Amino acid sequence: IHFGNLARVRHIITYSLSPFEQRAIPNIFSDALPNVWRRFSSQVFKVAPPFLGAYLLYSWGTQEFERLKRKNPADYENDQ
Amino acid sequence: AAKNVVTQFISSLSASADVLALSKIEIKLSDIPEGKNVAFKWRGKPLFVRHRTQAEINQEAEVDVSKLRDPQHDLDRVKKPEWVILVGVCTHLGCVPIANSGDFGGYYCPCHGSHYDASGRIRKGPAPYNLEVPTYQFVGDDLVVVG
Amino acid sequence: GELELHPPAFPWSHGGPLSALDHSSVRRGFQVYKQVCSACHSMDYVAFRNLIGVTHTEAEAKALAEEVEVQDGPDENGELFMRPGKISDYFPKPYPNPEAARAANNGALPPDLSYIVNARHGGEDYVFSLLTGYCDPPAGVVVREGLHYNPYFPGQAIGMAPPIYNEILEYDDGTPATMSQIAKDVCTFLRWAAEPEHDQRKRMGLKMLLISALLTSLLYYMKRHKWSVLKSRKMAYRPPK
Amino acid sequence: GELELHPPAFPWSHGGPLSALDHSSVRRGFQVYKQVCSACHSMDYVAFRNLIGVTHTEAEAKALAEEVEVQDGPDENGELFMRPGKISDYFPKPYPNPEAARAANNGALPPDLSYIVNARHGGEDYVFSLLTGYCDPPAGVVVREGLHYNPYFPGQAIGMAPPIYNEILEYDDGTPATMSQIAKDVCTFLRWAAEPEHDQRKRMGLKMLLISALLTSLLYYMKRHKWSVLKSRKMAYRPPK
Amino acid sequence: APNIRKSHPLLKMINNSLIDLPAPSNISAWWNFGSLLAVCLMTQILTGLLLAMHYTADTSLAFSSVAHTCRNVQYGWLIRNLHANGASFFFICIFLHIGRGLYYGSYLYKETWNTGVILLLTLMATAFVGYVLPWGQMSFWGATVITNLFSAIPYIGHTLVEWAWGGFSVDNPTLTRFFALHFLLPFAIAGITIIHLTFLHESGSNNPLGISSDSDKIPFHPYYSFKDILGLTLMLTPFLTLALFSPNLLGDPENFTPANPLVTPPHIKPEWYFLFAYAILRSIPNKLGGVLALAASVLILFLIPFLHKSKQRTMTFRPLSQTLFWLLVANLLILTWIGSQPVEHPFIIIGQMASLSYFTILLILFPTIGTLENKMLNY
Amino acid sequence: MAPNIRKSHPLLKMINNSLIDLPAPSNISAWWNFGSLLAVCLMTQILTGLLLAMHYTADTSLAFSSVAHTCRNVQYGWLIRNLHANGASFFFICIFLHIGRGLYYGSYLYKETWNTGVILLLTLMATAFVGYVLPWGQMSFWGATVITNLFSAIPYIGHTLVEWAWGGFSVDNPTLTRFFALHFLLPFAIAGITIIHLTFLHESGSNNPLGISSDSDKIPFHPYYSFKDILGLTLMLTPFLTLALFSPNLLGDPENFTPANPLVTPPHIKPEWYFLFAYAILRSIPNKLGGVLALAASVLILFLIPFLHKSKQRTMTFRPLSQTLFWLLVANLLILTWIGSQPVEHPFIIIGQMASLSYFTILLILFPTIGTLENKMLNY
Ligand code: HEC
Ligand code: HEC
Ligand code: HEM
Ligand code: HEM
Ligand code: HEM
Ligand code: HEM
Ligand SMILES: CO/C=C(/C(=O)OC)c1ccccc1Oc1cc(Oc2ccccc2C#N)ncn1
Ligand SMILES: CO/C=C(/C(=O)OC)c1ccccc1Oc1cc(Oc2ccccc2C#N)ncn1
Ligand SMILES: CCCCCCCCO[C@@H]1O[C@H](CO)[C@@H](O)[C@H](O)[C@H]1O
Ligand SMILES: CCCCCCCCO[C@@H]1O[C@H](CO)[C@@H](O)[C@H](O)[C@H]1O
Ligand code: FES
Repeated sequence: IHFGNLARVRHIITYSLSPFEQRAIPNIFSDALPNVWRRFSSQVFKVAPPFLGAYLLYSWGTQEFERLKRKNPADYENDQ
Repeated sequence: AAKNVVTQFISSLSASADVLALSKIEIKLSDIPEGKNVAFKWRGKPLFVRHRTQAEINQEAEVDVSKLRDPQHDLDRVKKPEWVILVGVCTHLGCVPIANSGDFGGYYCPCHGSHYDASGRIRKGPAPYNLEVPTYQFVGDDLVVVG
Repeated sequence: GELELHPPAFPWSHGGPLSALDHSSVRRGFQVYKQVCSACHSMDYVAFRNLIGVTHTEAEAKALAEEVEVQDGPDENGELFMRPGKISDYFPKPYPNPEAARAANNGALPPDLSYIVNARHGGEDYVFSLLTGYCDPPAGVVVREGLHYNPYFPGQAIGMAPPIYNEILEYDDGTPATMSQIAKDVCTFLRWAAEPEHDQRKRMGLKMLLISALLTSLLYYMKRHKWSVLKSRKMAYRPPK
Repeated sequence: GELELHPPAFPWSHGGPLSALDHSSVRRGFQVYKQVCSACHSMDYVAFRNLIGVTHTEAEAKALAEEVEVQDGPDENGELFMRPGKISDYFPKPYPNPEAARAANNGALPPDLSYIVNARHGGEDYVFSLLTGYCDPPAGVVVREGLHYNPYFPGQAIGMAPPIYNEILEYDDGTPATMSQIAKDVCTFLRWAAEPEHDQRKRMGLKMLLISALLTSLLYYMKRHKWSVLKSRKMAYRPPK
Repeated sequence: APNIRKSHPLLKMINNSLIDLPAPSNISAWWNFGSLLAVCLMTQILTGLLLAMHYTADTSLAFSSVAHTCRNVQYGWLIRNLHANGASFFFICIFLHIGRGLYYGSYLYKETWNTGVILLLTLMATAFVGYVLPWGQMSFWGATVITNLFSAIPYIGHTLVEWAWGGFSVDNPTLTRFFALHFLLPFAIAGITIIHLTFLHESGSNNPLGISSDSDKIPFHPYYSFKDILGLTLMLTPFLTLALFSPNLLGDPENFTPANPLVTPPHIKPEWYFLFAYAILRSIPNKLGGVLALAASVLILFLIPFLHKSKQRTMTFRPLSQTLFWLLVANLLILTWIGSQPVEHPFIIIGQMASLSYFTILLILFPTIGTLENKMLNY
Repeated sequence: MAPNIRKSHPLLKMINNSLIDLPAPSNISAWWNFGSLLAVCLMTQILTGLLLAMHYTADTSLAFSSVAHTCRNVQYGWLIRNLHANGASFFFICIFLHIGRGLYYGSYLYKETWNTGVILLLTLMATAFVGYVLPWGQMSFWGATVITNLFSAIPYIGHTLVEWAWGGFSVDNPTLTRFFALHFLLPFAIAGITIIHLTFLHESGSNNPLGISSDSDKIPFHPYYSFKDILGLTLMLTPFLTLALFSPNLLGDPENFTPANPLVTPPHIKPEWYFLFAYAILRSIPNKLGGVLALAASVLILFLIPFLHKSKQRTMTFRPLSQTLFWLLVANLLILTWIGSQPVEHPFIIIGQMASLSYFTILLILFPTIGTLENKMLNY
């Protein structure tokens, strides 16, 4: 028994419609997408940064590794 | 009662008799003449036992202890100069060396070069360390018990 | 020292997620193996019966297996003995054990080809590049006796002499046996030997995607239909204020 | 074909629940096997190292194993080869496979003796009675060629010719090798080959019983001590009445 | 809450089932078998895992892997002994558990009773597939005899059987799946056992007088924790005495011989605990009828709750039912005996009599005598 | 007894109070879909596992081929093998997202649910570890060899514990057979402990994304979450199958298509993606003993999270500083994962030590510090 012992609530009214009287995915352009954009916007500069930073470190380290595999001509300039 | 039952069950998981039976091998030094390296099978991996001549043991002293990746003079490896016992596995990537051949008259790992001297020390090649020297000892002037 | 050349990506006809193997190419590839590679390379996991309905007829398969003598036994006196092959036999090993294999290839060991295209990075692109990539060592490099230079092999010195050359065999289906044609076919064959399920697996992927597309949309609607009640729900705070 | 004779129960020195094996008898029984039975009978599950500390010295064991040539291999060229035995080797098989075994015994198959005393009802009493029970067929009974009459063997016609007779060998410990003495010893040996744990198992039985006796008494008292409260409890019905 | 033995979401469970759990003050020794069965289960799983770590499920290595375990593994022989003999201790305990419930009308606790029947069926399947693993002669032939019975089911006959075998006969693909099943089932047993006890706790235990014990209940601990521990060592003694002084007393010597598909043993018979069913099997000459009779020999247990006519729960105060009860028990010893005998006269007829009386007593006499006794009490 | 049999019955009552009439927060997001996926994931591994077990042979001489036989002869053996092997990754992806969610929403404040969760993770790792050895390929054997040898570095009881575990002197047949036994067993322990996990969880009910009490707005699990979770199942199941069917070996090491060979060390002994991050931390500390501890700690660190919570709010929803620190950590783990797959050389060695060092700093020092700091910025 967990329903009926949860919280002491007073003076709140709620109105709801049967699922058959309404649409499943309403106002995709006027409400949905705008919000999706809103949500993306509000988070991008919190998530993206460290991932971008990770990428850079990855690129540097990968290139720096391949670069150390190449030969430096300055080791054979007097090997006549 | 508990202590015993637990002990018996615990020990059922340690090495079984057939396994212990291959724990250590005893080799007869008499079968190995000088100037000739012999390899036996110990723990599924090759086991080297070479009879070093008073001649080879000399080439050994003439080794810059501080010019080798795994700095160790014969002193630290063998026990009886005329006897070198190694684990026949390259320290690089697990291959098995070829005795007598190589730039340092010892062993040559045909996998990536790795040249080992008469003492089995990495000279020229990719291998980091020198062929491992497993536990052992001698028993009578003709028997050695590796393992 | 740590330098290595990576093979390119060839456009195999079986590379597309929905594209099967060209069984014509696989059939040829089998010939190459049978007449060339099978001389040193074992293929322990494939049996003649496996060819039936893939590259050969049941009659062709039965014929191919009979060309081989397999060791059966023991008999009445506990003796081993020979017999002609059945389609239940697996392709014949060229050597008894690896020791003998190496013994006959300069201490080198030609690996079993059953899973080779998966046991190597690059897969068929690697095997193809390797087979057609033999050439002379660049300046400063010396290949020890018994080894051949192949830039695609790690360390560049391989224990396998170039196995294939133009017209080294004739495709009984009338295809111009150029060296690259051969490698292309044998690689395709090897892809098949590593994974016979290949075509079925892809056919299954097609059904999985369609049903996946269908079922996901349907369940999205149902989830939405039910939640609609809470999504559009409205509330108000009406204290006796 | 119907009716069977059941062996009697001999008083083996290892029959008592607390009585171990006579290791002296086991050591002799080993000789019998080694010099007589091992000619046709395999004993796959026992190794020379098993004798050490049971019937033989480590030196004796090592010697016994070296009398045998075992097939090792492959070598560098993938060849099989012989070598002297180590104590880690198991008793040698007389034949490569059962077909060869039968081939050499008139299509009869001498079974491995490792678990024989447990693979037969009667155990050592059976094997002993069988070995010493050969005799001539009764009236009306004809044994087919190659078979020998033994009342103790089911069907009475066994494919094993009487294996032991007086002085068929000499016990190097100076024991009178009479036929029954031999059978007695070899049977004792076979009991051991079937279960080397025998003595330890019995020694454990002794400890189990003592601890069992002790622990059960103790726990009985404790159970009683606690229940005493309910056992002696008294009650009464006192209504207002 | 004051003490943490009640508040905690876990201890609370351990407390309401093994410590503060209300138990009848008068339950006898026949109530000691549930706990022994539980302990028996923990021990089989334990010794089973220890053996599994050295076993190899392959026709070519099964027999010898078991031998290797006994001969080389430290105390491998002990573990093998304990596991093998533990199977019997398990069944002894389970038959006494079942008996107790039949004699005291515990089956009126329908769900506890039905889950119990399921535990027994699962335990059998487990022991059956476990027996095949060593891959000896009785291992293979037992498997062969029994699994072939089902090809007698019309239509889905050969299908279901060949599916089970993974081929055309009991072979390697059977062994490997039987090992997986043998490893798996004990865990199902452990799980269902939890359900068994869960239903049981709904009512609490029944007692020997069959009347409400609410007037006199005592906490499981220390009364029954001690009584059960004592009952553990009392049984454990005969167990170990057998596994240590007579290791092969109950086993078939035929199993010390590697399975051989070309050599039928002379007497293919099960372990003691299956003999009674094997007897009923052979009682009905007709492949299909025998299989059904076999199945029914155990499934019959699901009907007991419906054949209770007495106005009293137990048979404590029902003398007529009591003798009928012991007749039944004797009936079962006879079937057990018949099962171990060849299929010949006089065993054949005796077998059909005992099989026939077995079902008569449970289906006809018990409910009838029960009604009769109700009249003799003027009810 | 009671009106409807869904409440009275001693069993349905359980099914009802946990999957039907169970009170759920009305606002839980998709991050709450991973528990059920984990449960389904587990049922599926056990299922495909048993189907593969029925054709497997645990012996060094037959393991590799028994698996090949299964793929090549058993009807759909290849499919089952794929699903099982790839299911292991689906399992870990799901578990890392499950753990993440809890870290970001302070679910760990449910101490017992959290601790049983860490145990589930450890058991899942041991399972996957021993399961990986069964095919007995090159990485199977060498991974087993590398990792188990680490412990011979424990003082005094080192070599002992290791040789005991191996059942001999090296990873050999007696190791394989006991690993099969363990691999068959552990998943059941996982199923069991999972029941405990949910039992503790039900004591409090679910936490939600705003981290405030949802008693004022609860909805029945069914149909809301039974549907949301089923949908969540197919959404994930698509990428899963797309991988297992269109790119079967994308995540596997080619080295494992070669039978184990004790005399041929592979050039790059590295784990499965889901262990890489730990492998990186392992190699960051040059010193056998320190590395092993560092490895152990990389996961055991999870037992400390409940004690390092300083914020006055439960989640990081309204904690911008903690949010970036959280994504730094996630990025930190991708870097370690990447380092774990690279050879031990410059620049990877130094980068490795930096990421390993920042990993522990962020969890032990920064998180609790920034948390306090944020409490001050709310004037608390
Ligand atoms: C004379 C025997 C011989 C013939 C014929 C031959 N190979 Fe080989 N192959 C070898 C040997 C020897 C090696 C070992 C190379 C090494 O490891 O140095 C090898 C190795 C290979 C390898 C690559 C090994 C690696 O580690 O990458 C592949 C793949 C291969 N062969 C393919 C083929 C194919 C395809 C054919 C037939 C077109 C073929 N071989 C014919 C001897 C042969
Ligand atoms: C010439 C080989 C030979 C010798 C030597 C021999 N046996 Fe046998 N033994 C056989 C044969 C053949 C059989 C098979 C009999 C049959 O199945 O008809 C056999 C069978 C047996 C059996 C019983 C088989 C059964 O089914 O009951 C035992 C036990 C046995 N031998 C014991 C011994 C012992 C002990 C010795 C040494 C004292 C010995 N044998 C020596 C050939 C031999
Ligand atoms: C693995 C097997 C089983 C386990 C572990 C098990 C366990 C238990 C336990 C611990 C109890 C409580 C103590 C007791 O009364 O003995 C119990 C009770 C009971 N069990 Fe079992 N049981 C098993 C099989 C069965 C079977 C086969 C039946 C009957 C077909 C059965 C019928 C009952 C019933 C009806 C009770 C009620 C006891 C009473 O009258 O108070 N059980 N069982
Ligand atoms: C309900 C518990 C169990 C029962 C009734 C049971 C019964 C049996 C039986 C009847 C045998 C054959 C005994 C013989 O050798 O004569 C057997 C063998 C075996 N059991 Fe179990 N078993 C149980 C649990 C387990 C479990 C959980 C495992 C381990 C996962 C297991 C592993 C084995 C193994 C490896 C064998 C083969 C080796 C041997 O024959 O000794 N068993 N079991
Ligand atoms: C086999 C692995 C596991 C299973 C099957 C599992 C399952 C579940 C399920 C079904 C829930 C409820 C649904 C949900 O909130 O996602 C849950 C919740 C939770 N689990 Fe797990 N879990 C597992 C591992 C873990 C791990 C590794 C942790 C963390 C170390 C953990 C921590 C939690 C916590 C704290 C909750 C509370 C969620 C909330 O904030 O409401 N679980 N888990
Ligand atoms: C928690 C669930 C499980 C996980 C995480 C898991 C993980 C794994 C992994 C990582 C592998 C190696 C995959 C590969 O071949 O590359 C494996 C193999 C295997 N698993 Fe599991 N497994 C699980 C449960 C089970 C269970 C319950 C069984 C059956 C009793 C089982 C039986 C096997 C078998 C037979 C193999 C070897 C064949 C093969 O390599 O595909 N697994 N498992
Ligand atoms: C694989 O054979 C296992 C046997 C065994 O006894 O295991 C413990 C066995 C050995 C020889 C002959 C038959 C064997 O199996 C069986 C199996 C068996 O199973 C049942 C028991 C009760 C009710 C129904 C069945 C069935 N089917 N009833 C009798 N014998
Ligand atoms: C048997 O080797 C199994 C491997 C595997 O990845 O299985 C999924 C493996 C393969 C190659 C190299 C190492 C391997 O094993 C492992 C095991 C491992 O275990 C841990 C993970 C987290 C924390 C502590 C440990 C430990 N020990 N961490 C990293 N790699
Ligand atoms: C998300 C649910 C995905 C379910 C996808 C089911 C598709 C499986 O379809 C399979 O296709 C194969 C190739 O034709 C056939 O051989 C199999 O018998 C068939 O079951
Ligand atoms: C009911 C409880 C019975 C417990 C019995 C414990 C006896 C086990 O005693 C055993 O005896 C063997 C032979 O001396 C030793 O080799 C074992 O190490 C020892 O544990
Ligand atoms: S393995 Fe010896 S040189 Fe590489």
